[PDB]
Amino acid sequence: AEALLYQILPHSVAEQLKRGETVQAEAFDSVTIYFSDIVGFTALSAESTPMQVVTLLNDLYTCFDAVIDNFDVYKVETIGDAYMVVSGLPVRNGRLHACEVARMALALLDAVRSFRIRHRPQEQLRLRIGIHTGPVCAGVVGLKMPRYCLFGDTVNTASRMESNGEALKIHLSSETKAVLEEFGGFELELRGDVEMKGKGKVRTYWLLGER
Amino acid sequence: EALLYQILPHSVAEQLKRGETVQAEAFDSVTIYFSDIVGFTALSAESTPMQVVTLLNDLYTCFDAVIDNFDVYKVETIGDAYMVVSGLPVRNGRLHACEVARMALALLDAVRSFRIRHRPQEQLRLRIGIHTGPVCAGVVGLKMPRYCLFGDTVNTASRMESNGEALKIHLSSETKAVLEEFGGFELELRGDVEMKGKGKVRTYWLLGERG
Ligand SMILES: Nc1nc2c(ncn2[C@@H]2O[C@H](COP(=O)(O)CP(=O)(O)OP(=O)(O)O)[C@@H](O)[C@H]2O)c(=O)[nH]1
Ligand SMILES: Nc1nc2c(ncn2[C@@H]2O[C@H](COP(=O)(O)CP(=O)(O)OP(=O)(O)O)[C@@H](O)[C@H]2O)c(=O)[nH]1
Ligand SMILES: [Mg+2]
Ligand SMILES: [Mg+2]
Repeated sequence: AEALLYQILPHSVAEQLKRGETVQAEAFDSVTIYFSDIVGFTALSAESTPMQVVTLLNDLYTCFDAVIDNFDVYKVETIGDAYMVVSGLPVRNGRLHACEVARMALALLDAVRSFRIRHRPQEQLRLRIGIHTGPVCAGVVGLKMPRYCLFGDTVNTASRMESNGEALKIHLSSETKAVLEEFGGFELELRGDVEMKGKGKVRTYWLLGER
Repeated sequence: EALLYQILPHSVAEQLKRGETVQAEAFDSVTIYFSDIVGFTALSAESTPMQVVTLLNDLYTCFDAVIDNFDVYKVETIGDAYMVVSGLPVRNGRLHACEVARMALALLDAVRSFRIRHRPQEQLRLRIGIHTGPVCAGVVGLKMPRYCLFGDTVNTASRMESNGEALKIHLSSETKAVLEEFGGFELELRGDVEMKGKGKVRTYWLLGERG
């Protein structure tokens, strides 16, 4: 009964609500947001019967949920093909959110390379990944069906970083690059250009891998 | 028991509960409605987390009671965005446009008396766009099934809202024809706007129905 009402909230919040306690809206000084989008999906889904695209979405969801569940991240929403995954949000963990998300991005890049579309087998699916780090305020909205929600400008900065990114590449801002470099062991390359979405003096980086 | 399939439409939920299986379908005509709050990023950026969480709860409670009066289906709700379609699960002729237009007018009426708890002397500004066209639908997801839509009319229904105006209902030229063959709706031409997809195209405003 209650186990099917708290199927969207994180496990910590689900246990908090189950035992009767109240969950307050909170502010977090640093969380890491990851935004992913499949490029060229409205053209591949424009030349398929209604069953092929449904099956492709089912297969992609089942493939991604088996990799997202390997880490400490929490998947906020999944509409269409876009994915939004946040780390550090429900229970704080210091500065490990950047490392967990940057490892999950490489894992998801490796998982896509073996994904097979069953109505065009000799073809690979392209992906776009953008990561950002910043403070957000989060809380539970809804009463008929509860849902964890986030507010802050870092969400839209992460979405914009994903939008400006390239296919099959991981696009980091300069706020998360500092954290990753301080942790050490990652490979980051300066993009060599400054984006023109909301500013003109912002430097962005490509993530290439980890040692 | 009731909350087993609370996300899916009543028809699809009953079909799954009975025991049968559902198939992806192609719909010849479906009407989509997209709305959002203009200026919400600058209003949640000067309020404490409890204020904005309670505001979101109030807004959801206000809108979900106006929606239930009409024959429509609420697809998704993220942040302040709202997506509502009609004609989708059970075809009902050309009645989707009329129901969606009536719902849009009722939602515009109901947001004039909405009260923000932490600023009583201010009202929220809505932005609404409506489109009609062929879309496909299917139930995707395992262990968490959900209805979803594929097509290009979703993109244009969203673009109509993105190019719209606050406290005004924007219509394409595809739904104006349906509403003028219905008769009884006051439509005023906006002009040859420059849509982000094609370019020079005629769109309209909706001002009210004469009863
Ligand atoms: N639930 C929603 N689905 C949408 C929306 N806009 C588009 N779509 C649908 O989801 C899919 C994504 O389309 P996008 O708007 O992201 C356009 P496209 O995929 O060409 O962009 P890129 O993949 O970034 O090149 C596509 O099938 C659309 O029909 C929206 O606002 N909400
Ligand atoms: N949970 C989510 N919240 C989002 C998402 N995208 C945006 N947002 C939140 O909603 C806020 C609204 O930003 P939008 O991009 O919708 C722009 P706004 O609504 O302020 O309208 P204009 O400024 O008139 O374009 C945004 O800054 C975030 O706090 C998303 O994918 N998921
Ligand atoms: Mg896409
Ligand atoms: Mg908004």
